[PDB]
Amino acid sequence: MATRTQFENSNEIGVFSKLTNTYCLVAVGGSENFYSAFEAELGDAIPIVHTTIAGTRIIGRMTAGNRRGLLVPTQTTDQELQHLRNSLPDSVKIQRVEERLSALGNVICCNDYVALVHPDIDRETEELISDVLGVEVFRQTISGNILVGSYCSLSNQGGLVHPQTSVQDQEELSSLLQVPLVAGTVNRGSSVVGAGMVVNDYLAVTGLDTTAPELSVIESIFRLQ
Amino acid sequence: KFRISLGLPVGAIMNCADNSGARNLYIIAVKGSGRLPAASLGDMVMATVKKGKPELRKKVMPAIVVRQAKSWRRRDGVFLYFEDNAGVIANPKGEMKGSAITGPVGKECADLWPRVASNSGVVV
Amino acid sequence: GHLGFLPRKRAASIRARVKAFPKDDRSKPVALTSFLGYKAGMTTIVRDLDRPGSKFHKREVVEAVTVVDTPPVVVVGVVGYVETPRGLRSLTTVWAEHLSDEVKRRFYKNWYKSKKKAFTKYSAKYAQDGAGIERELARIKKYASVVRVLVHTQIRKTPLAQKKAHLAEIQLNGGSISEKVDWAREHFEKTVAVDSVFEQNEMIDAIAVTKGHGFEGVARAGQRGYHSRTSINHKIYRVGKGDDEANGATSFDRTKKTITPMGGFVHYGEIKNDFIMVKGCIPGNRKRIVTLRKSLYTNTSRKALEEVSLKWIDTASKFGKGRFQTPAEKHAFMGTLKKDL
Amino acid sequence: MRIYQCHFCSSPCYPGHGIMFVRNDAKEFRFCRSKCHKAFKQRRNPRKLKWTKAFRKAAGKELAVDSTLTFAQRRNVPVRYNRELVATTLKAMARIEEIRQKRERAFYKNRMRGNK
Amino acid sequence: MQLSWKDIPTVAPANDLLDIVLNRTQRKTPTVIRPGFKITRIRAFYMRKVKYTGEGFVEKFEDILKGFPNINDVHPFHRDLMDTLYEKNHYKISLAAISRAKSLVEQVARDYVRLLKFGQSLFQCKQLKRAALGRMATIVKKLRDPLAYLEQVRQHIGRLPSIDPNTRTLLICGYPNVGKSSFLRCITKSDVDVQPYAFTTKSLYVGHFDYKYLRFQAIDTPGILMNNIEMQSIYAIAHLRSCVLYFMDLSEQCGFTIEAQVKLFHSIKPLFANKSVMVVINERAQLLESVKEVPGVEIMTSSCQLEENVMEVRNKACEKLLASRTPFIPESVKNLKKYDPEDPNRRKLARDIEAENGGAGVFNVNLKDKYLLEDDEWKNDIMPEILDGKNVYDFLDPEIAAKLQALEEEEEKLENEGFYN
RNA sequence: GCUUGUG
RNA sequence: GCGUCUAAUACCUACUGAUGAAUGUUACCGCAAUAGUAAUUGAACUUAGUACGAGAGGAACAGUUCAUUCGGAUAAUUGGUUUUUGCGGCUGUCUGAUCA
RNA sequence: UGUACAACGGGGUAUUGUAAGCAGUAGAGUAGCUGUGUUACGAUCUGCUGAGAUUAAGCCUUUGUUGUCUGAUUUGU
Repeated sequence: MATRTQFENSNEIGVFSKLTNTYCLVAVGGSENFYSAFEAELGDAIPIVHTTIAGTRIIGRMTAGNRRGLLVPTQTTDQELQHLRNSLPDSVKIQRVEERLSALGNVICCNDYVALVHPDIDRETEELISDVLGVEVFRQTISGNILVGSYCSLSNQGGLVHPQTSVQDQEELSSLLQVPLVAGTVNRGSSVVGAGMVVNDYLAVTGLDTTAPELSVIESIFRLQ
Repeated sequence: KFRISLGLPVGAIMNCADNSGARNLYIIAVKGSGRLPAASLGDMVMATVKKGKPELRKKVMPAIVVRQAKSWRRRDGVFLYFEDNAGVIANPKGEMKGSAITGPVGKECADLWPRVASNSGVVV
Repeated sequence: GHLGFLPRKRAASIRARVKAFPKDDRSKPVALTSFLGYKAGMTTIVRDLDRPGSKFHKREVVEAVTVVDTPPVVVVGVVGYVETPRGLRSLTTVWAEHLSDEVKRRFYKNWYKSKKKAFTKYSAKYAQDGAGIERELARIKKYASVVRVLVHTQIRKTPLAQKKAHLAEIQLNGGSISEKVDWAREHFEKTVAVDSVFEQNEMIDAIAVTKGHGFEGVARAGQRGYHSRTSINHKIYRVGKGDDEANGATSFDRTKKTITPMGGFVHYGEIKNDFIMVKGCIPGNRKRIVTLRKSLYTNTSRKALEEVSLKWIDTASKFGKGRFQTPAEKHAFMGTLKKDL
Repeated sequence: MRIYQCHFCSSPCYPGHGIMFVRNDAKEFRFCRSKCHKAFKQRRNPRKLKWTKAFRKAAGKELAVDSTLTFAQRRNVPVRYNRELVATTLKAMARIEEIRQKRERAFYKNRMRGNK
Repeated sequence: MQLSWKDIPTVAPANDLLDIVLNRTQRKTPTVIRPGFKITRIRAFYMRKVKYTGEGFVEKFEDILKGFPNINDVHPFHRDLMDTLYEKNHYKISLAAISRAKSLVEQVARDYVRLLKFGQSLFQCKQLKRAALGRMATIVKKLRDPLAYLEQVRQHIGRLPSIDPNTRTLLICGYPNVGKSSFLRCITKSDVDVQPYAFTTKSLYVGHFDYKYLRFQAIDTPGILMNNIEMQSIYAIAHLRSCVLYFMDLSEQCGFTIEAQVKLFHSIKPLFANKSVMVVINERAQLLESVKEVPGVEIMTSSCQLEENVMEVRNKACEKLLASRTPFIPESVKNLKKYDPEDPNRRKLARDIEAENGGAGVFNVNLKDKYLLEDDEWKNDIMPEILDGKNVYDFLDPEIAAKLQALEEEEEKLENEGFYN
């Protein structure tokens, strides 16, 4: 399932697209080949929608969510929200979140059952995430970095944590999420795995620069095969 | 790269918007662009840290401007500006050296620099 | 400065005649090669930008456009041209015998003092048994290779303190010149609507005299402005109509507000007749006559083939820092005032 | 496209009009014609300026609170497109405009009673 | 780059360099002068011309020296490879000659600049300029042979394989073209002939392959019998941090007996026996088994007629070198067949649809009909989003039917009483 | 009816 | 032809401008011998991680999308700009006091 | 000598910002008559009052008031 792709000769796959177990989102860039790359590995099994946040191509890092629902920042226009709702099945919830910051994707790292957010995030934001997404919220940081969303990546089969994450932190995260976790790099030594790649319970997408050892590590940690 | 209102003068000092340990950047180069040269939001510029740890002093390194503070016409019509000039330091390949970026980050700059957007916590 | 546009002397007249006409073919139906209009201020436009490969594909783009009044134009005569080694030569001209008072005034510098004998004798001559006109038409058809139709703008329908109409020659872009003169026969004294020549998304070029300034100081003093200039690749966004409402409305805004800004245009009146909206600006100030033409060439580029998607048109008061779009909205937001009661 | 009430004057902010300010606190401040933006730059309190909507609402010159104000809330959760819903919303807005005008006229009449 | 030297600029032949320099100085420098010109003006003109010619010659010599690497300081393995391909002393002699010529040109130019300042007549200055130019030309021409030698060595160095002795690698060696050529032709993309004659290969052919996602490189020894080729093969076997895979033949291939191969192996054994040797063989076999007595060599019988087995040998060599709550997967995913890039029945991806319509260029894709709805007939909608200056999104919500009725009831509850008076 | 590249 | 850290940094005549007698008068329209002439460089998705290449690295055209420079234009939005000396406030301040 | 035009006025749109004056329970502070204890002076504040003013000398409209419409010279195949 592991596939190598690049959006307009760009290695940051996790920035131009957002993918989950129930839906996939990609930018509206002129190069449609990026959409075909996801279609080949997914087809019509799950909806693939062209969308943007405030017209930006960084929708991947501008939004966070899980299978239950998707969240968008305040910068998202009402037109974009209605387009997403029309193009997204009603089974998946949509809820706008208001905060001083805008980078929800970098601020919230979450999977289908647990969520990790900025310790100083909005008080009501944690409740909104717990309700809409139906996942636990933990005010914690990994690898001593505030931007857990981009640095780390989480799923149900596994999670590729920051390569610099300590052994004790990895063990604690695995015991909390009840899933295996291993520290490693992607995109030819890129420490920000979340921005460089996206992963779900049945598919993994990485940049073309991703070396074979990185692909093998991603396959092993997520137990694709 | 759509045109934006310039105005940053050569030699301008801007606040460092990353936790890499630096606090200001001395812009001395407008590399990446073709008369009085000037920088703009999202432009990669080589600069030297004036105030900060001695390690980063006296050595030129690439930097990306995240705030301009000068009124510019966004392609969506709405006029907007920042409170003060700010920038971030990164390698020529766009890999952010600073672990995290602080303060507002230009939407136009973040869009053209996916790596900066990933390390940018406050878009717009 | 650009040596190409030198010398920088003033334009010969307020109206800039068309230097060249678009290529001609003998297969397509007869149509007017150019149209006359008047510059009417400027306004902002916002719409979605459907453009493949663009960074702002399927995004919203805000840009400025100019508004040019284009009241229905009426034909008054036709001029035939024969080919000669010294260029085209005008062999004869014809008139419809029902020239309006405005065109008659164009032939006089002091209308009130004049006895108003503009076409009395010509009118009497036309009233014969067709011999004096049929012969001229046959002679024009037999020899003329290209036929130009004389038309003028209905100045009386424009909010301008000028009864003097503008008379300019308009060429025909095709029609097997026999059918050109046949069409001219069917259009004498008739009016041609803007929508019957131009259309939305069509690429046109404009020729007019830009704003003048007077004496100005190549490191030498001279005249600045007030020169004929041709601007090409001007896209027509909206084609206005003077016989229906919703002139400024769109499928998105769908409001019943007219394109005329609140309080009227600055230094200009109100647009009620047919008008044309084109992106960018035309080299001409307000209350200035301008002419439109189809770029003289076939524009197959995307900028031409792309279809506009007008979303909303700004109609706030250009007079000062206007904010309210319609009087009803201003009243609702501001509420009743001492002026009302 | 979006329209927002000016942070200072509360007047509508049509596209391509006014200016926006992004302070270090990272929130969007929409402004109307320059006058009020410059007034904001002076830290003037809109609740005390006689000529601004904020003071009038606070001072009770115009109806401070009304049922019609709750119908103009910007919905957060998106709603699936429905042409019938669109038409009904258009009709409701058309009726609400007249209702708001009548209520504002009544409030103005009840405020000018002191002239007797 | 220490592993490659293709960046070296092409050397200019004897006549080519002088002519190029003379043309360059003639074109750039001024050309028109008169006897009536001031003495200082003529001085400056001739001095500038001579100095520009000298700087051009110096730049050419410096570029030539910089491009060509110093054999001694490159690498012991590369140094020995060059010493096998050429003569180290001769190469150093050529480099020293180039450096001496450059220094002499610099000295002559400086002296003539210091000397031309005392000329009187225009012809005297012209003669001094000719003196400097002729001295430079003679110095350049004196290097006619070393220039050609540098050109020839440059033409060959740029095509040499760029191997890395430090990384793990395997070496294949044996008698000339015993079959190892086929082994290389099947273990890597490198294409080498296997013609029966002895020296089918005359260079260290190199190929790369990946084992366990670990990069590996293999080098094909041309052959071993002294000769330059044999010395190069010996140096490659010794200096390189790589195992050596000896090749033998149980059959009559190459027309050489097993005894000769055994004798050659014993003769060369001392300097590679400790490098984890392996022997590949393509009633005398009893004597051949004597090699097994060596602690560091192992033998496995095989043949080139079954070259499909090269994978096992490669794996053995690589191993020897190295040793030295349930998830939420929709049922649709687990039912749809995996996409086949070449199946005629494969679903048409959006890429094909875009290409047919015109691609990402002249044609723009449309999102209509892509978004789900209760009914697909009314998919064509404009979504006005604005009405009478009020955003529709501020009023677009369900249940508005009851809200409007309640508002109308409230309005009726006040119109009857005339509260609006 | 001067001038330009090879002591 | 165009530029020269970037792709690269080898006392009277002429002049631009503006009047003006003329031929039957005035006015409208049109042709053009003639003098000048302009656009400019780069990147960006394609085609590509394809051809090429053991590898390292990595083509090009058709098409499309952007920016620098130079020229002709516009105030539709923003800034500048105010003898509109327009408004409101304030400093010294007079018409006896308060407005003005 | 009629959709003719000029000067005012009205209306539309805009700039500034709540006016001269009136009345008050809101009232610094002083006096009287010892507890809004009471009443005069009276800084300010409240309602009239998004009120007042400006509005083309290069804004728009005009139905309202009102005035004007004839002074010399030149030009011919």
